[PDB]
Amino acid sequence: EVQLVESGGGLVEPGGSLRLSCAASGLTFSTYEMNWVRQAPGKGLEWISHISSSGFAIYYADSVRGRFTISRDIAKQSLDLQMNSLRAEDTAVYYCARDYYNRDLGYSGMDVWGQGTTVTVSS
Amino acid sequence: EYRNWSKPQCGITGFAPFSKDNSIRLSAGGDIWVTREPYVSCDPDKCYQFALGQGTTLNNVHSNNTVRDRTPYRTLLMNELGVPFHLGTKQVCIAWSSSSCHDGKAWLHVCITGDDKNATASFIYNGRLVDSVVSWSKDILRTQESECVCINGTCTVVMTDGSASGKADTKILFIEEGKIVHTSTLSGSAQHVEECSCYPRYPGVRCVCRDNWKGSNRPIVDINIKDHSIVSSYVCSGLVGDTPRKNDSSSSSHCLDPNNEEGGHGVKGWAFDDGNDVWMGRTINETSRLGYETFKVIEGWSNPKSKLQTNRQVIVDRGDRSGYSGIFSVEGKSCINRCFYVELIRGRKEETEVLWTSNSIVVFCGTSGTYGTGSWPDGADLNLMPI
Amino acid sequence: EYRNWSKPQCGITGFAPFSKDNSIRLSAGGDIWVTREPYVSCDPDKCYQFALGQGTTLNNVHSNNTVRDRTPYRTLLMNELGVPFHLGTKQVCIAWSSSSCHDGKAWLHVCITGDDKNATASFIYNGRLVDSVVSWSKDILRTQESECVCINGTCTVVMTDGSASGKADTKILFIEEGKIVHTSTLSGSAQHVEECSCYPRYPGVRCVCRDNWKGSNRPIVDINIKDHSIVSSYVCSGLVGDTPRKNDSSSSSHCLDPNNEEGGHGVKGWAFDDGNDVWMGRTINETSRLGYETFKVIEGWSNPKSKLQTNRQVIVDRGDRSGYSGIFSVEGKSCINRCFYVELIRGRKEETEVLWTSNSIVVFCGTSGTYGTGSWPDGADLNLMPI
Amino acid sequence: EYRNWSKPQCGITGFAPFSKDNSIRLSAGGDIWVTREPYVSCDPDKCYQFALGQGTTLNNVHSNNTVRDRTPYRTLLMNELGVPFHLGTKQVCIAWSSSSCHDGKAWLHVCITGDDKNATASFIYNGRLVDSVVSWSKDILRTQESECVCINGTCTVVMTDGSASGKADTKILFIEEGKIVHTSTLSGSAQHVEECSCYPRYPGVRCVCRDNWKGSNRPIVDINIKDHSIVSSYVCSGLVGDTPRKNDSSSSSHCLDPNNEEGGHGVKGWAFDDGNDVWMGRTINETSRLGYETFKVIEGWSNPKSKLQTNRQVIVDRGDRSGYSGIFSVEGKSCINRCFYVELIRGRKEETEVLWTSNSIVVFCGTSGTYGTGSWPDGADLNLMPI
Amino acid sequence: EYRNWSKPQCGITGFAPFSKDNSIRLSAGGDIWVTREPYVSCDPDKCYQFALGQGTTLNNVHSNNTVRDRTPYRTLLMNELGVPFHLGTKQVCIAWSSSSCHDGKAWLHVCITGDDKNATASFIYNGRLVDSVVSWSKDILRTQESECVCINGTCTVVMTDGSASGKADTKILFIEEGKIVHTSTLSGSAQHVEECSCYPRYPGVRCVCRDNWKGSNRPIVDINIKDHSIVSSYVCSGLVGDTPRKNDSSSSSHCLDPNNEEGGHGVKGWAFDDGNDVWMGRTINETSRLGYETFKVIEGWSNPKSKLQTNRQVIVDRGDRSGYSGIFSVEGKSCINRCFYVELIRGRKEETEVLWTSNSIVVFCGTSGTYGTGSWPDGADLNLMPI
Amino acid sequence: EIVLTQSPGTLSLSPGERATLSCRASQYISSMNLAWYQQKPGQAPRLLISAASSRATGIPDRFSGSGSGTDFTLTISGLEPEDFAVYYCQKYGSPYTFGQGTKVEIK
Ligand SMILES: *[C@@H]1O[C@H](CO)[C@@H](O[C@@H]2O[C@H](CO)[C@@H](O[C@@H]3O[C@H](CO[C@H]4O[C@H](CO[C@H]5O[C@H](CO)[C@@H](O)[C@H](O)[C@@H]5O)[C@@H](O)[C@H](O[C@H]5O[C@H](CO)[C@@H](O)[C@H](O)[C@@H]5O)[C@@H]4O)[C@@H](O)[C@H](O[C@H]4O[C@H](CO)[C@@H](O)[C@H](O)[C@@H]4O[C@H]4O[C@H](CO)[C@@H](O)[C@H](O)[C@@H]4O)[C@@H]3O)[C@H](O)[C@H]2NC(C)=O)[C@H](O)[C@H]1NC(C)=O
Ligand SMILES: *[C@@H]1O[C@H](CO)[C@@H](O[C@@H]2O[C@H](CO)[C@@H](O[C@@H]3O[C@H](CO[C@H]4O[C@H](CO[C@H]5O[C@H](CO)[C@@H](O)[C@H](O)[C@@H]5O)[C@@H](O)[C@H](O[C@H]5O[C@H](CO)[C@@H](O)[C@H](O)[C@@H]5O)[C@@H]4O)[C@@H](O)[C@H](O[C@H]4O[C@H](CO)[C@@H](O)[C@H](O)[C@@H]4O[C@H]4O[C@H](CO)[C@@H](O)[C@H](O)[C@@H]4O)[C@@H]3O)[C@H](O)[C@H]2NC(C)=O)[C@H](O)[C@H]1NC(C)=O
Ligand SMILES: *[C@@H]1O[C@H](CO)[C@@H](O[C@@H]2O[C@H](CO)[C@@H](O)[C@H](O)[C@H]2NC(C)=O)[C@H](O)[C@H]1NC(C)=O
Ligand SMILES: *[C@@H]1O[C@H](CO)[C@@H](O)[C@H](O)[C@H]1NC(C)=O
Ligand SMILES: *[C@@H]1O[C@H](CO)[C@@H](O)[C@H](O)[C@H]1NC(C)=O
Ligand SMILES: *[C@@H]1O[C@H](CO)[C@@H](O)[C@H](O)[C@H]1NC(C)=O
Ligand SMILES: [Ca+2]
Ligand SMILES: [Ca+2]
Ligand SMILES: [Ca+2]
Ligand SMILES: [Ca+2]
Repeated sequence: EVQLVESGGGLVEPGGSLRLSCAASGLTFSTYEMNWVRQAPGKGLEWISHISSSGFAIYYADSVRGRFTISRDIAKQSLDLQMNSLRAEDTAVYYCARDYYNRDLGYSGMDVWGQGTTVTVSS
Repeated sequence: EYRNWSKPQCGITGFAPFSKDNSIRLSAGGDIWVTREPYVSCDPDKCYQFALGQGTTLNNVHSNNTVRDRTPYRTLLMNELGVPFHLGTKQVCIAWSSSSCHDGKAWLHVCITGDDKNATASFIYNGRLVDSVVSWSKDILRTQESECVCINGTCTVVMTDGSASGKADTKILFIEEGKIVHTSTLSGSAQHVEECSCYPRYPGVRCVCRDNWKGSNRPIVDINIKDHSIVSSYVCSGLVGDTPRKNDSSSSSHCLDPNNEEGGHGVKGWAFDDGNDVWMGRTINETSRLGYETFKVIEGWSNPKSKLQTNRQVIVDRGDRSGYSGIFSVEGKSCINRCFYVELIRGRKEETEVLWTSNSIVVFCGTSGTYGTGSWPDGADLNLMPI
Repeated sequence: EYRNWSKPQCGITGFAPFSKDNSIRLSAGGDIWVTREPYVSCDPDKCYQFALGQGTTLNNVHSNNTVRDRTPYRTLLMNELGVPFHLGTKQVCIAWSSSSCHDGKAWLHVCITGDDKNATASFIYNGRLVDSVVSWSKDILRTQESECVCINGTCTVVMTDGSASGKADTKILFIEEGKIVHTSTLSGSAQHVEECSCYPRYPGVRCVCRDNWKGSNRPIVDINIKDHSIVSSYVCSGLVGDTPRKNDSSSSSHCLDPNNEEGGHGVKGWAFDDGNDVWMGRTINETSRLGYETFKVIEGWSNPKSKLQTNRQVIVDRGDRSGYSGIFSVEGKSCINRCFYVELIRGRKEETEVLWTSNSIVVFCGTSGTYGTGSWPDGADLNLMPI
Repeated sequence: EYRNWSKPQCGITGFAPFSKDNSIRLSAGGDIWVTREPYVSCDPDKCYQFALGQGTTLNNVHSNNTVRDRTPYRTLLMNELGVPFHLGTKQVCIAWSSSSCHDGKAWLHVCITGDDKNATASFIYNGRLVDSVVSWSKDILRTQESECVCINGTCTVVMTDGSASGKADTKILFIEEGKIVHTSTLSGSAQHVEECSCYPRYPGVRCVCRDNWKGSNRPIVDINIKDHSIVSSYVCSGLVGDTPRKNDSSSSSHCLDPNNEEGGHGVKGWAFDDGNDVWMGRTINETSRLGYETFKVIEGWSNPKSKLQTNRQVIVDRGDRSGYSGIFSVEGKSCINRCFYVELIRGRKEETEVLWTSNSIVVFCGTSGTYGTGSWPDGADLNLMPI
Repeated sequence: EYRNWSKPQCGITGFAPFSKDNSIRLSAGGDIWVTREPYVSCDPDKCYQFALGQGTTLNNVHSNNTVRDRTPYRTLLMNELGVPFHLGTKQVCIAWSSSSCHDGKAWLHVCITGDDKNATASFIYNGRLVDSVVSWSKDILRTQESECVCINGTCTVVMTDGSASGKADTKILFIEEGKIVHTSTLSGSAQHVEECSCYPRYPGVRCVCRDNWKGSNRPIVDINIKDHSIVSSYVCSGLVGDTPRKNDSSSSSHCLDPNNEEGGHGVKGWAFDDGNDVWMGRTINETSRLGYETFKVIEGWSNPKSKLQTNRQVIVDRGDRSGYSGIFSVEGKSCINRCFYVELIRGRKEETEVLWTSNSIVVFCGTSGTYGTGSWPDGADLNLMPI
Repeated sequence: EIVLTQSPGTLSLSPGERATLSCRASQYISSMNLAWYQQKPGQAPRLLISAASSRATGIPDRFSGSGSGTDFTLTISGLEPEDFAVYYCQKYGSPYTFGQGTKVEIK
C-alpha cells in the first residue's frame, strides 16, 4: 500500500546535478539504517551509500564517492541524495532501502525497498 | 556486609529443578510484559529474575514487531524469582543491554541504551546514577546480559564494542560502589568475547563467553579481581558448546584458539570446571536453538580430544525451543553452588503464527544428591493464544 | 529462634470460621491462577496459603483439560492467607507434589516434579536448593500435599513411592536446614500410607494419612523426632473418615488393620486426638466428596465400635462440593491450636459445563468459646462463568 | 507499648480533605472488589481502609444482585488508605459484620458470620483466631461496622443482638489480646443501639450510635474501659443527625429519651463533643441518603432546643448519593485528632440502570487551620458503566 | 535523621538516562491510571514518582474528556521510580495541585483541592493531616507541581494565588513536621511566579519558576531557610527557556525584569547554576511542546546577551511530544547530584485521534563521566490504541 | 574487495524440482552478515534469507539457505511459477557488496 517512496529522478545532461528524495511513514528514518542502492540497466545491483540511524556516520561506494551525498532533513521524516558532477555511467534505477543489524541475530536484510526511480543521464 | 565468595565450590553431581515462570502461558489471559534476554541474580537473602522488556505487554497492539533488540523503549525489569513480569513489575533502568550485581550491600545495574554508533552505559548503585561511559569503538556497545560478580566490594563487568566481522574492543571494568575505578583492555588468546557468563572462582572471576567469529568453542576470560590482570583462552573440551556447531563425531577444540568450525553465529551459554572436568550446557539441536542438555566432559577443561560425556541431563526436550542460558552462583552454608537458567524463546522469526517475540525462563541448581529425569518446556500453545 | 512446639494443646470445643478466598467467584472477572491441592502453613507471625497451580489462569485458553495431576508446568504458589492467587503470586518451585514447613527461621519447601517413573524431589530452604532425592521405587513419588512439621530445627516429611492400589514404599525424611540428615523406612501396621496430615504432638509428630488400598479408616504414623522411631496404626473410631466409605449404620474399624470395607479409593483428610476422644472431619456424602462436617467421637482414639458423636458442625453443606482437607497447628499464647482447611473443587472432574478444574479454600480454627451454625460453599455459578 | 490515647483532643475548627478512593470510577476499567460498609482505622504509623466485600468484582457475573447484606461469601478486606480494592487485596476474615482495632501492638478483628438465627463472632488477634462467641438472642448478631477502641491493651466492642425494630440486647465486650475478658450488658436510657461510632475520650470510650426503632437523635454510650462502667443517653442537640429525620424547623431531641419523630429506620453516623458544643455530620436530605454536611451545634451536647449551627461544610452535595459515615481518631504530636469517613453508595438498591451495589469512600480530618469549600462526590457515570 | 543537603554540588558534564515508565504503551493492554503533571522525589534510600491522576484508567469510559485540570476526582499517586501507575497504586491525597518533600524522617505532601474560587491546601506529614490553609486571593490556589525542599527539618513550599495572566500573590511557606511555622510574602523583581522547580543550594533553596505574564525567561526565587528572607530575579542567560519564546537569533533577557517577548503563556521547566554557567533544559520548539534538549550556557547565570551553548543533549526528538519538566536533587556519597524529569504528554488538545489525555515520564541524572546520543520518546501509537 | 561469486551462472532447470544456488567469498566471512534476495525483473529486490539461514517473514519455509566459512548455498525444495527470478547474495560491511546475479529459468 504505502511504505518507503523515492522520487526526484530525471533526464540531465552529463556533468549536471540532481536530488533524489525517499520519504516514508511508519517504516521510519528514525529507527532503521538507510541505504541507497542502484542498478544499471540489466546489470547487477550495486550498493552506493549507507546512512546510519542517527544520520551521522556516512559511507559511500568507491564509484560515487566525492560526487554524491546521502543526507536527511526532518521534513516529513525523509532522506535525500544529492548528486553532482554526474556522468553517463550513472544511468540506473536508484533504490532507497532500510536495514537493521541485530547484535544477536545479525543482518536483518533490506526488508523494505522503494518502488524505484529511473535516471537516464544523456545529452 | 560485603560479599567475598570465599567458600569452596559445592560438590556437583547434577542439577535439580528450581524455578519456572510460565510467562507465555499466563500471557494468554492476563497482562504480562514482553521480554527477552533474561537472567537471575541473588542478594544474600533470596533470588531475583531480570529481563529486558520491550516496553509493552503481550496482549497489546505494541507487541507486534518486537523481534528487534535495540529500541528506545526497552527497560530492565526486576522481580523476585518466581513472580511473573506482571504490570506491577519495577523497571529499574533504560537499557537494551544490561548486567546486574549485588555486592552484599546494594544492587549494581549496568544499563546500555542510546544510538547504536554513539551509546551510553549508566552505572546505577543503590538507587543512584553513579557513573556513565560512552562507546569507545563507536559501535554497538554491549555487555554480559547476565549477572556480574563482586568480590570485597569491587565488581567486574565485561563490555564489548565493535563488530564481529571486524576489530572488537573488549574491556573489563572494575566498579566500586557504582564508580568505575579501573578499566583493563582484554588481552590473551580470545579474539571475540561476547555475552559472558561469569562466576566467582575465588580469588577471581571466570567468564565463559560466546565467539561469533571463527569459533564453536567458548572463550574463557580469567579476571584477577585484585591485580586487574586478564587472561584469555578457550574451553578446551572436544564437545563444543556453541550453536551453530559440528556433530560431535566430527567436532574439536583448540584450548587456545578458535576451532574455525561452524563458527558463524553463537548462542550465549555457560560452562564451569570441576577439577579437570567441565560441567557444561548447550542446545540439543546443533544448528537451531531447540532443546537444552547439560552434562560433564571428563578432562574437558584441560584436554582437547576428550569426548567422555557423563551425568547427562535433558532440561528441555530436543523438539522444544530454548535460547540464551547462563550461570549464577549462590552462597551456601559451607560451599558455593552453581545454578543456571535457560531462556525459552517463543514467537516470530521462528513461529510465524504470532506477531510477537517473548521468552519464559527455567532455572536449575546444582545438587550433591540424586535426581531423576524430566523435561520442562515453555508449554504455550501459540495456535490458540489471542490474536 | 527455632520452633519447638512445646506448649500444651488448646482446649477445643469446636471450630470457628477463619478464612475464605472466593477464588472461583473472582475468576469470572479477573486473572486468577488455576490451582488444586492447597494447604495452609504459618510462620511465627502470620499464615500463608499454598497451592499447586497448573501454569495458567482460569480465563485462559490453557485452562482447558486441567484435570491432570502431573504436568511439567505445575508450580507451587504461596500467598498470605486471604490474598487470592492473582497474577502477582510468587510461585516458589516446580512441583506437581509439594509440602512446606517453617522451622522458626526460614521456609522449607519439598517439591516433586519430573517423569512419573524417574521423579525428583528438591528440598529448598531459605531460598536455596539445598538437597535433592530420586525415586526409590521408580514410580510416582509423592508427598503430604500439606504442611510438614519441624521440632528443634529438625523437620519431618512423609514421602510415598510405589503403586497406589497395592504395596508401596513409604519413608520419613528428617531434614535439617534443607539437608536430609536421616531417612527411616516406614514400619508398623499401616499398609498403605498417602497424603498425610501431620501435626506436632510434642514430643513428636502425629500424622493421619489416607489408605488407597482396601481400607476406609485412616492410618496413623507416630514419628519421634529424637530417635527417628516410627510407629503405625489405624484411627480406631467406628465412624471412619475416608470417602468412599460404608453408610454409618453398618461400618467398622480395626485400630490396627484396614477394615476392608469399600477401601478402593480415598480423600485426603485429617483427625487428631483430645484425650481418648477423636476430633475428625469428613465429607457428608460417602459415595462422592460432597459437603464437609467435623465432629468428635467419644473414646474414638482408643476404642473401636464407638459411634458416639458430639459437637458436630457442618462446614460445607451436603449439596455442595468439597475435596482435600488438612490440618495445621498454630502456636498460641499458652497452648497449641489446631486449624483445618477444606478444598472446594469446581470443574470438569464431575461438572461438565466447564472445561477447567480449580478449587477455592475455606479455613477454620479450633475455639474454646462458643459458635453457631452456617455453611460456606464456594458459591461460583458455572452456568454463567467464563467459557 | 500500647495505644493509651492519653493526649488531649486537638482544636477543631473544621475538617480538611484527606483521601478518596475512586472505586466505582476505576471499576469501569479494571478488576475492583464489590464492597459496602467501609471504615478507616490507623496503626501508629499509617491508616488503613476496611470494607465488607461481596466475594466478587464489579465487572463480574456474580456482581448481579449484590444488595443483600448477609451471604456466606462476604469477607473483610483491608488495604492501606488510598489503595483501591484491587484483586491483590488481603481479605482478613469471613464476615458479614465487622469491626477492627489496633492496640499499638497488633490488629484485632471482630468478624460475624453464620446463619441469620445462629451466628458466630470470631475474635482474631495478631493473625490468630483467639476467641469466638455465639448469638445470645438467637437473632442477627451485629457490631459497629467501624473501628473499635483500645486503651492500655484492652479493646472495647459494642455488639447488638435482637429485633430490627423493637427491644434488643446490646453488650459491650472487653477484649485483651483477642481474648474476651469481660462482657457488660447495656444499661441506661438508650433503648435501641446499633452501628456505633466510638472514639477514645480518655479515660474512656464514647460511642454515638443509631436508633433504628423510635428516635431520630443519636444514642450515646459512655464506656469506661478501666472499671467496666456503661452509661447511656441521647445526643442532646436540637438538630438531630439520623435519616429519616424531621425538617430542622420541626425537629426535637430529649437528652435522655428517643424523640419519637421519624424513628422507623436510620443511618450509621457520628458525632463528638467540643466542650459543650457538638461536632456532627449528617446527610443533606432528611428522607434519603443524598449529600453530606458537617457542622457544629453550639451548646448541643448539653442543651436540647438549641439549633445554632456554625462552621458548616458540604462534604458531598444534595443530589449525590451518600451512605454510612463514621469517626476515627488519630494520635497527633500533642493532641488527638478526629477524622470521619463517608461511604458513597452507588447501585440497584435505589438506581436501576445497573444490577450491582457498591460504594466509594471519602475521608476528611479535623484541622486547626483554615479551609475552603468544595464537593467530592463519587463521580461514576452508571449510564455508561459495564453491562 | 534529618536531611541538611550540606555536601557540595556534583561535577556535571551532562546527563545520563535513568528511568522510563512506558505508561501509554502499557495502557493499550493493562490498567494504567490517566495521569498528568508528574514529578520525582527521593527518600534517602530510593526514588519515587508522583502524578496527579484523573480518577480513572485509560481504557475506562471515564477517560473521556480528561483534558481538564481541576476536578473533584484528581488524586496524588505515588509509586516507586519505575513501577507504572497500575491499579495497585497508592493515591495519597485528594489534590488537583500538589508538591512533596522528604525531610529525612517522613514524607510531606501539600495537596490543593476544592472549588477554584475558594480552595484548600492540606499539609500531610507522616500519614497525618497536620495542617490546612485557605486561598488568600480567592482564586486558583496552586503550587510547584514538583518536589519541595527540606533543610534541618524545615521544608519550603512556594504557593501562588491570583491572576492567571496578571499580578498574583505568591507566598513561601515554611513547614515543620507538617505544621506551617512561617509564611513569607514574595518580594523582589519577579512579577509572575508559578510552578517552581526548587533545589537545595545549601544554605538555602533556589527555585526556577515560569513567568506566565510578561516573560520568556524564567524567574528565580532564592529562599534563605534560616532567616526566611526571599530574593527574586530572572534567569540571566540570553537563551531563554520558556515556551512560547522567540528565535535564538532574536531572544533577550534582563537578569532583573521580564523580557516582554512572547511571554503570554509558558511551560514548567528547570535550570540550575554551575559557577557562572547555567545548566538548563527546554523544548526544542519555541511555539509547541515538541522535543526536549538540555545544554549549558557559558556565563549564563551572570551575563545576559550570552548565547554560547555547550554540552547540548537531545533527550526527546524534535518531532515528538514533551511537556512539564522539573529538577530533583539526589544526595551522593561526596556531593549533591541534579536530575531532571520530562513529562511526555499524549492525547487530546492536539492529537485528535483519541478522547483522553495522559503522560509518560523520562528521567535523566547528571554525570561526571561521558555519555552518548539518543532519543527516548513516549512511543505510543495512538492510531491503534482504543479511543 | 570481498567478491561474492554466485557460482551457478544459471541453474537452468526444469520446473517443480530443487534448485541449489551457490555463493563463494574471497575470504572467510562470518555467516551473520549475509543475505539472499529475489529480484524479479521489473520489481524491487525481495528479501529471502538473512544471516545465511534465517527466513524472512511472509516467505514460505520452502526456501532454506545455509553455508559457512567462505561458501554458502540457497536451496529451493520446489520451484513454482514465481520462483523464476534473479537471486542475489549480499554482505553487510564497509562496503556492502552484492553478487553478479544468479538466474533460474524454465525447462
Ligand atoms: C446453634 O449452634 C450450636 C453450635 O453449632 C448448635 O449446637 C450443636 O448442635 C449439634 C446438632 O444438634 C450437636 O451435635 C449433636 O450431638 C448429638 C449428641 O449430643 C446429644 O446427646 C448427648 C447424649 O445424650 C445421652 O443422654 C441423654 C439423657 O441425658 C439421652 O436422652 C440420650 O439418648 C443419650 O443417651 C447429650 O449429652 C447432648 O447434650 C448436650 O447438649 C445439650 C443441649 O442440646 C446440653 O443440655 C447438654 O448438657 C449437653 O451439652 C446432646 O443431647 C449427636 O447425637 C448429634 O449427631 C447426630 O445427629 C445428627 C443430626 O440428626 C446426625 O447427622 C448424626 O448422624 C448423628 O446421628 C445421631 O442420630 C442418628 C439418627 O438420626 C443415629 O443413627 C446416630 O447414631 C446418632 O445418634 C450431633 O453430634 C452439637 O453438640 C451442638 N453443639 C453445641 C456446642 O451445643 C445448635 O444446634 C444451633 N442451634 C440452632 C438453633 O440451629
Ligand atoms: C469560603 O469558604 C468558607 C469556609 O472556609 C465559607 O465560609 C463558611 O460559610 C458557611 C455558609 O455561610 C458558614 O456557615 C453558616 O453559618 C451560619 C452562622 O454563622 C453566621 O451567623 C452567626 C450568628 O451571628 C448572628 O448574631 C450576630 C450578633 O450576635 C450578628 O452579628 C450576625 O449577623 C447574626 O445575626 C455569626 O456569628 C457568624 O459570623 C461569625 O462566625 C463566622 C463563622 O465562624 C465567621 O466567618 C465570621 O467572621 C464571624 O466570626 C455568621 O455570620 C449558619 O446559620 C449557617 O447555617 C444556615 O445556612 C445553611 C445554608 O443552606 C442552612 O442549611 C442552615 O439551615 C442554616 O440556616 C440558617 O438560615 C436559615 C435562613 O432561612 C434559617 O432558617 C435557619 O434557621 C438558619 O438561621 C451556616 O452554618 C460557615 O460558618 C463559614 N465558615 C467559616 C468562615 O469558617 C465561605 O462561605 C466560602 N466563601 C465563598 C467565597 O464561597
Ligand atoms: C525569527 O526569524 C524570522 C525569519 O527571519 C523573523 O521574521 C522576520 O523578522 C524580521 C526582523 O528580524 C522582519 O523584518 C521580517 O518582516 C520578518 N518576517 C519575514 C517576512 O521574514 C522573525 O521575526 C524572527 N523572530 C524573532 C524576532 O525572534
Ligand atoms: C572473606 O571474609 C571472611 C569473613 O571476614 C573471611 O573469613 C574469609 O577468609 C575472607 N576471604 C578471604 C580468603 O579473604
Ligand atoms: C578480600 O578481603 C580479604 C580481607 O577480608 C583479603 O585478605 C583478600 O585479599 C581480599 N580478596 C580480594 C583480592 O578481593
Ligand atoms: C500513656 O503512655 C505514654 C508513654 O508512656 C505516657 O507518657 C503517658 O503518661 C501515658 N498516659 C497514661 C495516663 O497512662
Ligand atoms: Ca560461533
Ligand atoms: Ca480407602
Ligand atoms: Ca431512627
Ligand atoms: Ca511566558
